[PDB]
Amino acid sequence: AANLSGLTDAQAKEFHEHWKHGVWSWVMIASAVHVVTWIYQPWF
Amino acid sequence: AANLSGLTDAQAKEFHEHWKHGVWSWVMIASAVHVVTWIYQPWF
Amino acid sequence: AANLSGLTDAQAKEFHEHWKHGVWSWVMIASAVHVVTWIYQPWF
Amino acid sequence: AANLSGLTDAQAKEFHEHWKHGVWSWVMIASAVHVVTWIYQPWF
Amino acid sequence: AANLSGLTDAQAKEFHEHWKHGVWSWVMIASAVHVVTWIYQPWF
Amino acid sequence: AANLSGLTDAQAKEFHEHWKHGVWSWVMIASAVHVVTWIYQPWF
Amino acid sequence: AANLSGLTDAQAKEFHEHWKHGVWSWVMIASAVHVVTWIYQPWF
Amino acid sequence: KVPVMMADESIATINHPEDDWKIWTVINPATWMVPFFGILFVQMWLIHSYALSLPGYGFKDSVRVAQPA
Amino acid sequence: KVPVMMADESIATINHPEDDWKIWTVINPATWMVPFFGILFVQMWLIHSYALSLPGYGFKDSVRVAQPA
Amino acid sequence: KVPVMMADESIATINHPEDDWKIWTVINPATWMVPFFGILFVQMWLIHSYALSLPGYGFKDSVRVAQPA
Amino acid sequence: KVPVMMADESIATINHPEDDWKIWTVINPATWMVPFFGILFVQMWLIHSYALSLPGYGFKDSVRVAQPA
Amino acid sequence: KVPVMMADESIATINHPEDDWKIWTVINPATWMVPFFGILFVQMWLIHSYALSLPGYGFKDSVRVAQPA
Amino acid sequence: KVPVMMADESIATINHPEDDWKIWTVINPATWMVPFFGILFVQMWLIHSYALSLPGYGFKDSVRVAQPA
Amino acid sequence: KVPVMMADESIATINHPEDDWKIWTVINPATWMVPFFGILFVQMWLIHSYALSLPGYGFKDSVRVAQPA
Ligand code: BCL
Ligand code: BCL
Ligand code: BCL
Ligand SMILES: COC(C)(C)CCC(=O)/C(C)=C/C=C/C(C)=C/C=C/C(C)=C/C=C/C=C(C)/C=C/C=C(C)/C=C/c1ccc(C)c(C)c1C
Ligand SMILES: COC(C)(C)CCC(=O)/C(C)=C/C=C/C(C)=C/C=C/C(C)=C/C=C/C=C(C)/C=C/C=C(C)/C=C/c1ccc(C)c(C)c1C
Ligand SMILES: COC(C)(C)CCC(=O)/C(C)=C/C=C/C(C)=C/C=C/C(C)=C/C=C/C=C(C)/C=C/C=C(C)/C=C/c1ccc(C)c(C)c1C
Ligand SMILES: COC(C)(C)CCC(=O)/C(C)=C/C=C/C(C)=C/C=C/C(C)=C/C=C/C=C(C)/C=C/C=C(C)/C=C/c1ccc(C)c(C)c1C
Ligand SMILES: COC(C)(C)CCC(=O)/C(C)=C/C=C/C(C)=C/C=C/C(C)=C/C=C/C=C(C)/C=C/C=C(C)/C=C/c1ccc(C)c(C)c1C
Ligand SMILES: COC(C)(C)CCC(=O)/C(C)=C/C=C/C(C)=C/C=C/C(C)=C/C=C/C=C(C)/C=C/C=C(C)/C=C/c1ccc(C)c(C)c1C
Ligand SMILES: COC(C)(C)CCC(=O)/C(C)=C/C=C/C(C)=C/C=C/C(C)=C/C=C/C=C(C)/C=C/C=C(C)/C=C/c1ccc(C)c(C)c1C
Ligand SMILES: COC(C)(C)CCC(=O)/C(C)=C/C=C/C(C)=C/C=C/C(C)=C/C=C/C=C(C)/C=C/C=C(C)\C=C\c1ccc(C)c(C)c1C
Ligand SMILES: COC(C)(C)CCC(=O)/C(C)=C/C=C/C(C)=C/C=C/C(C)=C/C=C/C=C(C)/C=C/C=C(C)\C=C\c1ccc(C)c(C)c1C
Ligand SMILES: COC(C)(C)CCC(=O)/C(C)=C/C=C/C(C)=C/C=C/C(C)=C/C=C/C=C(C)/C=C/C=C(C)\C=C\c1ccc(C)c(C)c1C
Repeated sequence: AANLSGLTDAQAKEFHEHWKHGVWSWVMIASAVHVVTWIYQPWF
Repeated sequence: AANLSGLTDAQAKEFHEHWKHGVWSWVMIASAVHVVTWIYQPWF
Repeated sequence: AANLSGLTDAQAKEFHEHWKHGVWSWVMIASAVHVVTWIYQPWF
Repeated sequence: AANLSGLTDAQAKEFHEHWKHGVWSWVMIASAVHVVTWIYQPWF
Repeated sequence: AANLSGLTDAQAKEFHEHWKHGVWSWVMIASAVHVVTWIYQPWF
Repeated sequence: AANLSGLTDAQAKEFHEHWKHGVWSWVMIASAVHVVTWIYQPWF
Repeated sequence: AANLSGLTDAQAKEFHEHWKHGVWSWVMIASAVHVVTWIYQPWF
Repeated sequence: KVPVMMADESIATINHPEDDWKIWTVINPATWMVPFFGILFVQMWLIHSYALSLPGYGFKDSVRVAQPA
Repeated sequence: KVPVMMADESIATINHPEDDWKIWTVINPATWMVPFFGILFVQMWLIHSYALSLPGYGFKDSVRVAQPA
Repeated sequence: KVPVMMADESIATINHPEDDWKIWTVINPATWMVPFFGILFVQMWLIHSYALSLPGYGFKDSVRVAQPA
Repeated sequence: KVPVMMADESIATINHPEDDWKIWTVINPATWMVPFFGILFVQMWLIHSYALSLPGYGFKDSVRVAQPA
Repeated sequence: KVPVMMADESIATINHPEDDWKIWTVINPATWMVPFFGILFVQMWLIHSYALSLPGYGFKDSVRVAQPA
Repeated sequence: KVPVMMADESIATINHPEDDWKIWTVINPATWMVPFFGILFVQMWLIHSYALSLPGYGFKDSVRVAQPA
Repeated sequence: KVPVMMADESIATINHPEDDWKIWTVINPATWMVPFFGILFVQMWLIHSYALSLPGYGFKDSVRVAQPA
């Protein structure tokens, strides 16, 4: 009903699918690099 | 009556519900992490 | 008469009421914290 | 004649009155504080 | 269907061709300079 | 012919007169202060 | 065909002429100053 | 609550904990609140620099302790 | 109050403590005042860096004192 | 999940892990999200400065080790 | 005053102390002047960092002097 | 490629290396990409500060070596 | 003056000291020139930090000299 | 020149030294290029800080040499 962003609910849900893809890709790659860094040196 | 933000009073109240949710979530998580940090080391 | 901010004089006065509230709240809380800090340590 | 700022000449002159007030207030208060600081310590 | 950027799908694909050109040029030049720097000094 | 800045050629020339005034005032005052600073200490 | 910048191809080419002038002037002056600096001190 | 305010004139009463939500009649959150989140991020970074500089916090003295890999 | 101002011409009288509220006829608070709050946040951070650097304030010398957990 | 929130009034239930996607009804990603990516870049730079300052990470002590060219 | 200016062409005379107010025909103060005030705030912070670093000014050497509480 | 994603619901498949170009349906490059180039410039400056601080790189120890003028 | 320029094609001649004023057909000074003045302010601050750091300039060694009050 | 590019599809050929000027069909120089000049100013300041820190350049060791006034 005239959302503040100017996006419809359908647009918002589709975008959120793409955003979740980006977030999870970033999280998984960061987790891999963290495991590798910890193997190299634990930092605690 | 043509609010400066361009939001109606109803829009403003609904948004404030969401904003209070965000604020309180942030406050509670920060409080938990503070309790844990203080247990680890009090800093005074 | 077509003010530069796009606000009417009535809007400007109402907003200034709210702004003065904010300013004075900030000033009074800062004054309290200053008194407490000075009691703890005067810094001159 | 369609000034670049979108202000008329009359608007510009009225604003400049207000701006000169601000500038001179700032200058005079700064001068007072400078005199006081110099009395305390000249810095040259 | 009224994309959020205001670009059509065809505009988006054409731009992406240009963007990939830029990205790959930057990557290849950086790779060359890295090889030269490593030859000069390996940094590990 | 619909210039990119939205200024006509006449507006552009008039503004450039004002801009040259500003530039030259700044240059001349800076030159004076530089001469005074060099007299005080040459810095090379 | 409704370029993304809002410039026509002719506007783009004319602007690029001006931009190339700016770029080359900057490059040539920088080269002169570099030659002078190297004469003064080579930095390698 | 209605706190006393330094040359308020009392046509508009404030009573604010209840009259929050009204800031959003001035601040449009579609244009702000990502900037405000950036402010919060800056605050986060600064308080972290400070806390990590305090003795015992963070990992400046604990890089190799135990359970290595 | 009406202070003397350096080449004012006196058609418009200023009298300002009363003629505040009039700044909001130039400054639209819907577009500003989150930026102004960001300025206030920067001021807050800078005065805090300064004060915390002063001897005795903050927690640089008090990390482990008493009542631990 | 529905967490308890400090003076919520319960006409609008939150339940948020499911009611994400709804932030994009306030935040237009065409105007944000490059700014948010800039925030992420700043975070990246700051965490890297910190980590590279920790002993053993990065290349401050390893510039010439072996396999040279 | 009319100062000599480096390749002015003299159709438009400047005479500026009188022809201030005319800058506001280019600079719209509703869009600027909060940014200009931010510039002034940055100037304020920088001159204060400098002055407080000078010996005797500020509170770096005076934290506990007298009249305590 | 289609990677597994943490509470995706599978009406829209991603397959992204092929479905790049689609970011430009959200990010208008006429308004961004000069800001993104500024981000890249900041990255360039930071990685250069770091690399130039590493021993042997840059010109901190080589200002006068040979072939002078 | 007409300087030689690296792959100019000569339909548009430049001759620029005369063809200044033409930059203002691209740069609208109502939207810029307060930002440009901010750039000039940053330049001013940086050159001042540098100059004040040079020996003899500024007030780092002259805080109490003579004619006190 | 046409360089090989990593998953280009060849409907649009690039040939770019000739097909510059085409960036200005995406980048509007009336809105950019003062920001780009600000980027260039930042680059200028950073390279100057670096160069002035190198031994022999600038005025850190030459404040009083000769020909004084
Ligand atoms: C180094 C020795 C002294 C010192 C010497 C000086 C000297 C010397 C001066 C100041 C001035 C100022 N000092 Mg100091 N000061 C010191 C320590 C402090 C401490 C502190 C935590 O210890 C504080 C809070 C301050 C605070 C301040 C500011 C109120 C003021 C600059 C404001 C300004 O220019 O706004 C610029 C205006 C703006 C950014 C826009 C408007 C913003 C708001 C509205 C400003 C409100 C207050 C202001 C005074 C109003 C001016 C009227 C105009 C109509 C806006 N000082 C040390 C101890 N201080 C300077 C000054 O200008 O005083 C006027 C000045 O000349
Ligand atoms: C290192 C030895 C000296 C020193 C050496 C120099 C030298 C050398 C120079 C200056 C110049 C300046 N110095 Mg210094 N200066 C020192 C210490 C100080 C101290 C201080 C707290 O001690 C202050 C307040 C200043 C202040 C200033 C500025 C007024 C001025 C730069 C303004 C400018 O470029 O605006 C740029 C313009 C803008 C950002 C836009 C307009 C902003 C407003 C309107 C400016 C108003 C004032 C200005 C003079 C007006 C110019 C006219 C134009 C029409 C705008 N100096 C030390 C002690 N100073 C420089 C200068 O340019 O003087 C003109 C200069 O050349
Ligand atoms: C380290 C040893 C030397 C040193 C070595 C060098 C070297 C090496 C170089 C410079 C260059 C520059 N030096 Mg230095 N320089 C030193 C000390 C100084 C001092 C000082 C206070 O002592 C000053 C004021 C300067 C000033 C300058 C600038 C004028 C110039 C960079 C401008 C630029 O790139 O704009 C970039 C353009 C913009 C940001 C946009 C336009 C802005 C305005 C219009 C620029 C006007 C002036 C400019 C020359 C015009 C170029 C033409 C184009 C059409 C815009 N140098 C020390 C002593 N200097 C560099 C240069 O590029 O010269 C051209 C360069 O190569
Ligand atoms: C600093 O450290 C110290 C100080 C030293 C130490 C302290 C320290 O470390 C701290 C405090 C750290 C704090 C960190 C925090 C809070 C991090 C928060 C991170 C978040 C929220 C990340 C979100 C990422 C989100 C991401 C990647 C999203 C990406 C989305 C993408 C690409 C979508 C594209 C797409 C692609 C195609 C198509 C067709 C479409 C439509 C889209 C949209
Ligand atoms: C620096 O330290 C030093 C200097 C070293 C030491 C000093 C120091 O430390 C200092 C001085 C610290 C000062 C700190 C201060 C003043 C902090 C102020 C904090 C505030 C005001 C936080 C507000 C948070 C607010 C929050 C999280 C709000 C979140 C809202 C959210 C997510 C809503 C989404 C949503 C979701 C879904 C839907 C559908 C909708 C519509 C919305 C809106
Ligand atoms: C850095 O330190 C050094 C360098 C180390 C040392 C030097 C140093 O320290 C210096 C120099 C310090 C200088 C400090 C200065 C000049 C400070 C100026 C402060 C000002 C002007 C504050 C204004 C605050 C104003 C405030 C809070 C206003 C708040 C308003 C609010 C919330 C209204 C909401 C609302 C709510 C509901 C509704 C319905 C509506 C409509 C509204 C509007
Ligand atoms: C950094 O230091 C170093 C680096 C360590 C040392 C070097 C250093 O120090 C240097 C170089 C310093 C250089 C300083 C310079 C150049 C300063 C220039 C200052 C200027 C131009 C100030 C202008 C102020 C202008 C002011 C206050 C104007 C205020 C106007 C106001 C409030 C109008 C409201 C209103 C009110 C009511 C109504 C109804 C209306 C309509 C209006 C408009
Ligand atoms: C900091 O270091 C530390 C902290 C010390 C150490 C840590 C450190 O290092 C770190 C963490 C680094 C992290 C780095 C990362 C994440 C880098 C990400 C880089 C990316 C995404 C680059 C994208 C480039 C993209 C590029 C060049 C694209 C260029 C496109 C161009 C020109 C198109 C024009 C055109 C031309 C003509 C025409 C006709 C058209 C239409 C167009 C569009
Ligand atoms: C940092 O230093 C190191 C790093 C330590 C050392 C290195 C260093 O130092 C370096 C590299 C320095 C480089 C410096 C450079 C490149 C400087 C470039 C300066 C320029 C381009 C200045 C232009 C000024 C232009 C000016 C003042 C123009 C003012 C115009 C004005 C007021 C018009 C008003 C008006 C008034 C009335 C009316 C009615 C109208 C219509 C108008 C428009
Ligand atoms: C930092 O250093 C370290 C970190 C210490 C060391 C590392 C370091 O150093 C590094 C990494 C440096 C990297 C540097 C790089 C990448 C530089 C890239 C530079 C570029 C792309 C410059 C472009 C300039 C472009 C220019 C001047 C263009 C000017 C155009 C102008 C005036 C047109 C006007 C006009 C005039 C009249 C009319 C009528 C019209 C229409 C126009 C348009
Ligand atoms: C917009 O949202 C964002 C910014 C985007 C983010 C979200 C956000 O804003 C959040 C989360 C906000 C949280 C806000 C809070 C927690 C706000 C808390 C406010 C409080 C606690 C105010 C207290 C005021 C007290 C007063 C005023 C006392 C006066 C006392 C005297 C004694 C007054 C004296 C006095 C009075 C009059 C006269 C005439 C005189 C002479 C005197 C002495
Ligand atoms: C928008 O997107 C961007 C920004 C552009 C980027 C993407 C982005 O946003 C991403 C990736 C986001 C990830 C978000 C996550 C991971 C969010 C996670 C949120 C969580 C975990 C919230 C938890 C809340 C817990 C509560 C609230 C507990 C309360 C407990 C008590 C005990 C409450 C007590 C209490 C309650 C009421 C009263 C009255 C009283 C007195 C008390 C004490
Ligand atoms: C827009 O353009 C700009 C920004 C303006 C500039 C240009 C730009 O963007 C450029 C140049 C971009 C280059 C991008 C690249 C190079 C992007 C590369 C992306 C990659 C490599 C993604 C990889 C993702 C991997 C995943 C997701 C793996 C998951 C694995 C598990 C095991 C997942 C586990 C899991 C899953 C589900 C559940 C439920 C659970 C429990 C688990 C554990």
